[PDB]
Amino acid sequence: STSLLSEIEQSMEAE
Amino acid sequence: MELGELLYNKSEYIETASGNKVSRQSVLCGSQNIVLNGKTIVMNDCIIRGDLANVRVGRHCVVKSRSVIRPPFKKFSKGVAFFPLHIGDHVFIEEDCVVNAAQIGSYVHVGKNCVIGRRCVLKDCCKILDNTVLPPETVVPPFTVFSGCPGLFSGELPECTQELMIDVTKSYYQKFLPLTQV
Amino acid sequence: ASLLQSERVLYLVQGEKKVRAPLSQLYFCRYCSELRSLECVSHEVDSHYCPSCLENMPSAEAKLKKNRCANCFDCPGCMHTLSTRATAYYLACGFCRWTSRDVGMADKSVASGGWQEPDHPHTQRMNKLIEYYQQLAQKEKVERDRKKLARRRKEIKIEPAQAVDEVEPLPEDYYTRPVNLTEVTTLQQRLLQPDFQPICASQLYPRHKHLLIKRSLRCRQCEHNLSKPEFNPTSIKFKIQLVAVNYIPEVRIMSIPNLRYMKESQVLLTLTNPVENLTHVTLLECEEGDPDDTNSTAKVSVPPTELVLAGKLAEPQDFPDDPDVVAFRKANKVGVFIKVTPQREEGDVTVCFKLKHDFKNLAADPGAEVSWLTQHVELSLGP
Amino acid sequence: EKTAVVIDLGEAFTKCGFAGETGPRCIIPSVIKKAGMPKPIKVVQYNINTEELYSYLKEFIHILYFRHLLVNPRDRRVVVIESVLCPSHFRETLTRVLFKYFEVPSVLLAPSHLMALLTLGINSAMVLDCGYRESLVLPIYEGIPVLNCWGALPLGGKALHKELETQLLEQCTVDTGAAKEQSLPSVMGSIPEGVLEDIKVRTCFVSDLTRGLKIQAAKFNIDGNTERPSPPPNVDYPLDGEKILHVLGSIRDSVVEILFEQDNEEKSVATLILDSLMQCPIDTRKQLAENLVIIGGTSMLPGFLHRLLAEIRYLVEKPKYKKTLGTKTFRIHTPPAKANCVAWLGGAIFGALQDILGSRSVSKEYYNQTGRIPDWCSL
Ligand SMILES: Nc1ncnc2c1ncn2[C@@H]1O[C@H](COP(=O)(O)OP(=O)(O)OP(=O)(O)O)[C@@H](O)[C@H]1O
Ligand SMILES: [Mg+2]
Ligand SMILES: [Zn+2]
Ligand SMILES: [Zn+2]
Ligand SMILES: [Zn+2]
Repeated sequence: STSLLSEIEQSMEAE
Repeated sequence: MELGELLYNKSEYIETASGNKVSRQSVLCGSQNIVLNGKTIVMNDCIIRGDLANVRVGRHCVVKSRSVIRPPFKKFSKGVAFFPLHIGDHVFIEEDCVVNAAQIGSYVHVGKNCVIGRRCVLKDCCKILDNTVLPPETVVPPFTVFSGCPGLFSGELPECTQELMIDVTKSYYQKFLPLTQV
Repeated sequence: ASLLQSERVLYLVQGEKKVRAPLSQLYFCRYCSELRSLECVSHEVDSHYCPSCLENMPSAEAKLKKNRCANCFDCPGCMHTLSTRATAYYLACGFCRWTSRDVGMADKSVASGGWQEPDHPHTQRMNKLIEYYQQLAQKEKVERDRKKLARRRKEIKIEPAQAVDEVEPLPEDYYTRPVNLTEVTTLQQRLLQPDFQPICASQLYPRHKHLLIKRSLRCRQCEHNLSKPEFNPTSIKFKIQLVAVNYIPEVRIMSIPNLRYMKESQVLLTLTNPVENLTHVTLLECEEGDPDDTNSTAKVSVPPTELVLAGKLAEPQDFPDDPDVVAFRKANKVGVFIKVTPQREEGDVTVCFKLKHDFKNLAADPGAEVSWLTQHVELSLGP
Repeated sequence: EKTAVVIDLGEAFTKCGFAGETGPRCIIPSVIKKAGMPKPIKVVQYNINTEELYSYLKEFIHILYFRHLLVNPRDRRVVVIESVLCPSHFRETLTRVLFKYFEVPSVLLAPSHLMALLTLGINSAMVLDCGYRESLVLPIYEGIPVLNCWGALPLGGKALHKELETQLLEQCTVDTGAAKEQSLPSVMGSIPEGVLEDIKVRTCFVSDLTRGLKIQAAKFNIDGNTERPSPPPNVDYPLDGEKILHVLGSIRDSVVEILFEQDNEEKSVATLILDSLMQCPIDTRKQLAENLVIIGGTSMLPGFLHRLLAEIRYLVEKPKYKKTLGTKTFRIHTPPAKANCVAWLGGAIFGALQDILGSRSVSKEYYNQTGRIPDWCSL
């Protein structure tokens, strides 16, 4: 599963 | 009555790959351990305490502001540890809520200003009216309202809760669009 | 359920009793095209299950155990499931800290089965009385059939109860003693134990958890089940589903403009079947349906519109633009404007109008599809 | 044959259960919680339009049949315990609800007093029912209720609650707790019925005969000098959390004296039995005097029976009753069930009599054919 930390890191990468 | 508009400023929210819209002001703890299945809304000042155990949350659920998701503590005979918390898909948690439930099923609606005792088990399609306290080890059966202080079974939900609730949560997500940056 | 105010939109249900209720609370019999209400339908008990431990109980066991769970106990101070705790076990409540030690029940070595209810003191005399009256009833019955036939053409004794010459007096302790309200019991918890209503809290022993039931609904006109829950109490699927929302197109209100003697409210007519047509031409006619609560008027200019649903175009979509009529059209969704005349009465703007649609009965069914149903809908604007 | 259910409707409480049982399975306030209204509505209301009563009874009986009794209504017979001289319209509305809607096989409209007699095993006694609305005395002699010698007074639980509310509002001393630790009389306009009922059942008690008479005399206090008995200590009843109503000691024993006060009319709870007895046939008196049965929730108050018997023996010596009922030995019965549900226990004993219960009860076929429920009024 994709942990919420990974999603936050990906969102930071997108910014 | 359709779900009214509820706009948010895009600056203080994070939209994720899976579609979770988690507020910046939300107090995420142990975020490596938290799991959101997508399309989730975590509002401001939400204290999700994933630093104690696995707090997994299903799709399209709504966690309104000032709500704390803290996994419960169970004292078993062999020792002590913290039970992981599981929440099913399409759960509508109103603001100022306190959740210590071991398991919350799908299609559940917790009323505003509610406290759920330690290790409670909420089965699918159950409602908790506002200003209600569920003491620990309280099991809410499906299709029942648990209201009062303490929460006692005081009614049954209509037949089409599985359909009405999945409509309501989807409408809430679809109407939670960001503010116009004019 | 309550997140969207279902009470705002009230469908009327035809029958002996005229009842307005939200669409979610109505059931749509398919054999009788008229939808049926919760008051009109007949309820039956399908199964018994303990709410605390979700264990299904057969009806014979429910009668034998007096509709009570074998294991769970309800706290007497507050109706909450008592929890067994080990030091060698005792019941303790979660909300209030009422322990089994308060009333004085000795700790049971076994976990669950040790705890039991006291026996009623007057059960023996009850059995003696019921046996005596049973044999007397037998004699009366035999006399009755003897008399009937005439028209057409050992023993058990009970000692009478002895009247007490002097009833026990009020103890002098009642005078000159403060009343500790913790010791005495409120009438609700006192009457929770009707067999021996204990005035003192220390003599209020706990009771087993009352069972709940699952309800099967049966249409009264035709004895056909509208809804049948499944065996497993935790299961969510239903064996038979004929809820109204699954068949009738649901009407909701989207826009709520001000009621200053002028407005134009937008309302959506969502379809639930794969394909259908809707035409809300009717506006209650004149004195049709008895719109008692109506306190406004809606034009409801209604060109019929075809709707569909999918679990996931010019002539279907773009040619019927309907700019003044059809506001927005999404999947299984169509918005329509109606010009309310608010503030006719003092307040609480309520508008009544008739919505017409087509239902596929599938009795055999082109004739079934050709049949048109009409439902009286009362919307209540905020005012 | 399936066991017949038993229902005893009352203003204060409804007792429900199954026949051939040691006691009622359910006993609840006779109210229905309609959505939107905070304080629930009384189910059993007299002198109201029949549609509203029909809806109320429908909802309440549905609650009884699908929340407390876990069984279908169609399968099992019904034994409805209704007091004698119950209002007619309420009775036919109740039977119409039972038949037209629930389609029960048959309902037996048994009288409460005769059923209460059945529990003891005797076949003759003077049954006094101290109900919520009113106290009612009826003599039964060999299974024949003597309606001619009935008696009734409005000294049930309702009058007692009203007297308690009046006395509390007069001598009100409540500590609001928000800068009002001192006495703050009548901070609330009216006390709810539940609080009055709890105060009455928990604190108040019936004093001895001599103490009660001294209290009644000292109420006038005509040329009296501290003739009242010393009262019990005050009790601080909590209201609403913070509020603390200091229920005075005097109220706790003076509120219930309205039942036993004569007031220049010779009408009280005790005098009611004597008035009914003096009207009875000459031969029936002794067997009715030696067999007294007391039922009803008000009779369960502590010290009520002792005061009642003492007042009976005291009023017997008065000149009105001295000639007739002077040399009589009154004796109270002690039925197996608590006085709340003695009538229900009688109905439950009658319910298991399967053979007669079919003939005595009114079949739904008969009701559909006629629509007229039997009653002791002229047909
Ligand atoms: N255990 C109890 N101890 C003392 N008082 C009680 C008790 N239970 C009920 N009461 C009081 O008795 C009265 C109710 O009496 P009861 O239950 O016999 O009446 P009912 O059947 O509801 O009414 P009615 O016979 O007039 O239709 C109320 O004042 C209630 O407060
Ligand atoms: Mg009574
Ligand atoms: Zn159980
Ligand atoms: Zn408790
Ligand atoms: Zn039908």
